[PDB]
Amino acid sequence: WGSRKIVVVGGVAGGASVAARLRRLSEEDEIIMVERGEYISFANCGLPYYIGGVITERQKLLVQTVERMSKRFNLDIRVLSEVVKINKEEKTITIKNVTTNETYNEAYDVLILSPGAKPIVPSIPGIEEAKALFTLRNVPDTDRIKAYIDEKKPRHATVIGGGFIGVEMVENLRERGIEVTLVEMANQVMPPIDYEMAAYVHEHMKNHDVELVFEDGVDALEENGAVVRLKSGSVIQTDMLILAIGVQPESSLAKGAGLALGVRGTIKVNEKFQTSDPHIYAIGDAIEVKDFVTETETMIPLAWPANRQGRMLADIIHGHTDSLYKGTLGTSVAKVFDLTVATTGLNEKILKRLNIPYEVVHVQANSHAGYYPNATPVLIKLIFNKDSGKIYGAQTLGRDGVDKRMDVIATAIKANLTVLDLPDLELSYAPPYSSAKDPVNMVGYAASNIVDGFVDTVQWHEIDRIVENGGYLIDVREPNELKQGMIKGSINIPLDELRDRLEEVPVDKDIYITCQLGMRGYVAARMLMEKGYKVKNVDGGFKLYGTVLPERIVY
Amino acid sequence: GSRKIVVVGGVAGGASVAARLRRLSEEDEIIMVERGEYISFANCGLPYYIGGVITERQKLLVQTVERMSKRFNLDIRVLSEVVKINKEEKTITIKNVTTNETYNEAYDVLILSPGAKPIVPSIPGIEEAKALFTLRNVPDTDRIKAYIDEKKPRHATVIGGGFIGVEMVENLRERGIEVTLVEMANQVMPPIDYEMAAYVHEHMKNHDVELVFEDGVDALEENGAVVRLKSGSVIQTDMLILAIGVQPESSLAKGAGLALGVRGTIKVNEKFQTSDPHIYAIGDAIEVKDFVTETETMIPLAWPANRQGRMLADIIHGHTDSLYKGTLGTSVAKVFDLTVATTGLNEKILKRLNIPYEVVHVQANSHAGYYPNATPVLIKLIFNKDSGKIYGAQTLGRDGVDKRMDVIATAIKANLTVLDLPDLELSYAPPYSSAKDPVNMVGYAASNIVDGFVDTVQWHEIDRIVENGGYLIDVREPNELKQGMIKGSINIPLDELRDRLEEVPVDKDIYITCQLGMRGYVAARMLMEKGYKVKNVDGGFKLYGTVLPERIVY
Ligand SMILES: Cc1cc2nc3c(=O)[nH]c(=O)nc-3n(C[C@H](O)[C@H](O)[C@H](O)COP(=O)(O)OP(=O)(O)OC[C@H]3O[C@@H](n4cnc5c(N)ncnc54)[C@H](O)[C@@H]3O)c2cc1C
Ligand SMILES: Cc1cc2nc3c(=O)[nH]c(=O)nc-3n(C[C@H](O)[C@H](O)[C@H](O)COP(=O)(O)OP(=O)(O)OC[C@H]3O[C@@H](n4cnc5c(N)ncnc54)[C@H](O)[C@@H]3O)c2cc1C
Ligand SMILES: CC(C)(COP(=O)(O)OP(=O)(O)OC[C@H]1O[C@@H](n2cnc3c(N)ncnc32)[C@H](O)[C@@H]1OP(=O)(O)O)[C@@H](O)C(=O)NCCC(=O)NCCS
Ligand SMILES: CC(C)(COP(=O)(O)OP(=O)(O)OC[C@H]1O[C@@H](n2cnc3c(N)ncnc32)[C@H](O)[C@@H]1OP(=O)(O)O)[C@@H](O)C(=O)NCCC(=O)NCCS
Ligand SMILES: Nc1ncnc2c1ncn2[C@@H]1O[C@H](COP(=O)(O)OP(=O)(O)O)[C@@H](O)[C@H]1O
Repeated sequence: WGSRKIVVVGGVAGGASVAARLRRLSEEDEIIMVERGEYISFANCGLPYYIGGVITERQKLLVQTVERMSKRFNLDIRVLSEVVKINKEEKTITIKNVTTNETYNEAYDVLILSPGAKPIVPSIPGIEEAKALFTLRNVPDTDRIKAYIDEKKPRHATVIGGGFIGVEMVENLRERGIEVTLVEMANQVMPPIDYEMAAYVHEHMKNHDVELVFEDGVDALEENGAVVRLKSGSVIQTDMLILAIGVQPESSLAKGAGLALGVRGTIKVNEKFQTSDPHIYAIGDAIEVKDFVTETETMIPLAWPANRQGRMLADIIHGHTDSLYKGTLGTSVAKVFDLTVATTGLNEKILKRLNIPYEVVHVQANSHAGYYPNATPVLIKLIFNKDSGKIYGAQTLGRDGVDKRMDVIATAIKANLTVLDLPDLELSYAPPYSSAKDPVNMVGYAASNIVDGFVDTVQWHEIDRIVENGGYLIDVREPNELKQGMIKGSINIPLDELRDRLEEVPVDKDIYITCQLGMRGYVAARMLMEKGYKVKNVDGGFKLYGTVLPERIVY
Repeated sequence: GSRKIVVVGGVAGGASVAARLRRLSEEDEIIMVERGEYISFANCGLPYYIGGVITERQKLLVQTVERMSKRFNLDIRVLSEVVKINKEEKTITIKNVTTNETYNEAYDVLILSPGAKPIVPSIPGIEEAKALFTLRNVPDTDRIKAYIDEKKPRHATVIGGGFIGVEMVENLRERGIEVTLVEMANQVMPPIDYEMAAYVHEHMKNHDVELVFEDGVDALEENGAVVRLKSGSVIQTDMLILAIGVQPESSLAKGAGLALGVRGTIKVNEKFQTSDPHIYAIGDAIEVKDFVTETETMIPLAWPANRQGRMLADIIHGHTDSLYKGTLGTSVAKVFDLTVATTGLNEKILKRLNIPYEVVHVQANSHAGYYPNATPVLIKLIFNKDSGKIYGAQTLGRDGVDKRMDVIATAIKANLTVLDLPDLELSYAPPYSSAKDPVNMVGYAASNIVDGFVDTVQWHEIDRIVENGGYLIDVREPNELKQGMIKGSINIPLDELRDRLEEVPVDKDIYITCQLGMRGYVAARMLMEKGYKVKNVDGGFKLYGTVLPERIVY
């Protein structure tokens, strides 16, 4: 191969990963990495934890130092340097040294854009006057927020936006002993998960004394940001504000060079990360990707994709194209106090938006064998095609073993496995780690029973209307479990008595079954179907129902 | 229509097949026959009950006879031993364990899940060894715990260092009992390789276990209290645990003239049918094909037994038959503060089969190192250099090990290659992983070998190479030289190496080591691009020093 001059814009997830592999592929290339901030390869993801005091050493946030990385990979690394213009027909970029104010042109053979995404700053009246309002992207942002806490001693904080980052900021502020109110315009935290799953998360957040405000936004900031006026008319008195309402692609360099843009102003790229200009590539948060599951054009700002893209791009530049980017699955995970919450693929809200017919199952299973100490429930929601078994997505929550289960399912999806394959994943079993049938196997069996037609089901959001319309709902729990509550219109026939009490089951009504988790309701469903009854099981049983619709519980 | 299905064995395979059969058909008469007092007990929990970790004896009983028989309308017969299959009459002979009285029971379909039994060696004086125990069932467990309570043993000898022997070592140790493990092989845990075992040994020694390798018991003297070893060494002991493996419980099948397989297993086809069309068999008792090479073997594990039972129920009364694609052999054990996991084949088996392979050892953190309490996860991946076919993997460390093994075991069953592992999009936030997971990382390392970006040598090769003209460069920072080096090493720190190229001889084969292998790989890339013939020492000094600590040079 012939040596070229390769210029990388942005020195973090995408830029650093491509630069390092590029060097490993060639000792002769000139490789220049231009970064407007002071630091390269900092741990963006660690920022909230440094604020919370969980990460105690600021220096641990520096994954690579400029000195170390330039020497190791013979990189010309230029921090405090802003690319202000791309000149594509000239094949140069214009760079401003932020320290010295000198500007100059840098010629390139290949230009790689990884400039990321910037926080969305809303036009709220009084936002300019808001003294203690912060966004979180970089190290200076982090220093500033931490300095304010340490020096001004806020007693209450308001977080605007309940995405994965707003939520992590909620936790870390609580960790500092700051009282927290979270304001969300949606009816749930964490857009990636569905409403009934968020119901569990809300419970855990409120149990750690977080005030949750839903279906409300900031209408105005008054008193220099000390008074937050909500759209509804309610008021929050606060000592500081964290804005976490999402991100927008840093595509202004592309727009300025007349490069094609994708959805939501992302930089548009082809299969090889090439922009509309043959010599300019782009990766990371700023680019348009296809989602793995539907191959729909989207924007998914995550670290694994940025790193994977940068890594693959280096190979592609060197003509190693046997493997091209397959799209982004959207596997994500967050710590929420004592809970782990994970997601992959698509949720119900997106699939409805795309007019894609699906089914769901919710299966709660222990992190490991119940007979071994400290087992804890893991809840898996699996979304799939009733006909093909194609997995559209999954969501998981629980105190332990959640990341493991998400990773296996995410692995299965990318390997083009269907729900019918999940029960056949031979996973690691010993008492401290799993059960002879893992939670993943278990959710696979439940989904397979729907695919195979062994069970017909209704959802938590369907059951009440079904009962109003004349559905006969049999609760198969033991009588003592009913003290936890019940679904309105339930008639109690304990599962273990059911086979003896069939005469009590009407053959002139459509039968619906619930238990606590769905498992015993399924067994009852199987029995009744084999006896020639038309029957459906309430997916997730009462435990799920009561979490998402607590106000409808009958005692 | 209706069938009479008789299930022999009421635990993992037997209870699994029985419950699904009922869910499929309300019409069938299902009889489950078990020689012991309990069904569905937690066999796997037994060592932790002995260790006082599982405090409730009652937790060891997963479902009672009465509750399960009611729930699934099962005729469940405990303390009933099937003594004979009468395959011409389609009957079995059952003996009441309490009274020795027998009766016959006809079947339409017969399902054998009788499990496996401990291997008892012929040791002189074993019949006099009052404190010698094997571990299989609840009564065994009660006897062991009773012995400990009544005699307060100061010291215990575990014979056999497999997954079960090691668990017993742990649980006895944590009771304050001194433990000596006696092993015929040069390592504990046959499923893992020697250099990976080195990590387990060190950890066990750190928990004050005495490890005895390449040895065996020649004699038990003074009623088992004196252990005479083949080496000449003598162990004084207060109790012995024999854990030298299990053999299939295939006597019923053998007695009925059914085909047998390797190690006396019950031979079955892809649908678990024996050589008799109305007799099926699942669990530890059966021959399976290993998933990776489709070689006939025996892998006595609970996931397979549970899976086989559900599948067999479907074959009989479910929809489209799924066929068993064999056992991968995914396993995991707790070893004090360590998790040790394996899947597929190890080097010892691959070498025995003369299958060409490469290996990589990649140590990476359980999660991002900038977040608190990250701990190393060592992954060994074994693969084909040409195809990238995964032959097997082993992993160990304090946390995040079960997760990495499960991902890899998923990939293998999904027929992914090492080249696909880097593209697995896993869950990343600081507490859970890194932007490139350990699994991605081991994938990248293996892919570089497959694609020819690096050539490597092993811990067991480097000394000989150095003896025979190899030029070995240690590219660690000088500070990292604290625990020593490989003999003949010349230190040129990676970050200085590009500037000190003149110091690298151009007419010699160059070998590179770092601490974990990553920086040696970077050095190797650099030198290859500069025209040198170079190989990286896989696993670096940390692996080498762990497996060959007596060869470490200061
Ligand atoms: C608080 C926080 C927590 C997060 N947590 C997680 C998590 O747990 N898991 C996860 O997967 N993802 C997480 N992310 C997202 C993750 O950080 C991003 O997906 C990833 O960093 C994107 O990589 P990138 O290279 O596109 O952009 P970045 O990493 O943002 O790097 C882009 C760089 O380019 C520079 N730049 C931009 N324009 C110019 C210019 N004109 N000239 C010079 N330089 C320029 C910027 O200064 C920036 O440093 C988190 C993000 C934040 C903000
Ligand atoms: C101490 C211990 C720990 C273990 N830990 C693990 C672990 O952590 N992970 C793992 O994957 N595996 C583990 N195993 C192995 C696991 O228990 C087996 O793989 C699994 O139980 C096999 O299921 P099976 O149905 O074939 O046999 P079993 O579960 O053993 O059931 C066989 C039953 O059949 C009965 N039987 C036999 N013959 C007759 C007859 N003629 N008439 C009536 N009944 C009969 C036996 O009494 C026995 O109860 C462990 C085993 C032991 C002993
Ligand atoms: C660290 C960073 C610069 C990447 O640089 P890198 O040199 O690729 O470092 P990595 O640790 O990713 O190294 C992986 C390489 O080492 C190899 N490797 C790792 N361990 C190995 C071992 N034990 N033996 C041999 N090779 C090993 C891999 O095969 C891979 O090589 P390849 O890419 O040539 O195939 C970049 O990921 C970064 O800046 N990260 C922090 C920023 C970020 O991700 N932010 C988002 C929010 S957290
Ligand atoms: C437990 C045992 C009796 C099997 O009985 P089982 O009724 O199959 O119990 P499981 O929990 O395995 O099965 C759960 C069933 O409910 C379904 N299910 C579970 N949760 C559900 C939910 N929330 N909603 C709907 N269905 C659910 C599963 O799909 C499965 O049904 P299917 O097989 O018809 O698809 C048996 O495996 C056993 O004896 N185990 C312990 C012994 C052992 O494994 N020993 C080895 C050493 S530990
Ligand atoms: N005579 C013997 N003395 C000591 N150890 C032995 C002897 N025979 C076999 N072993 C060892 O016992 C271990 C048994 O491992 P494994 O097959 O897992 O048994 P189990 O399933 O009972 O744990 C192996 O490591 C094997 O090398």
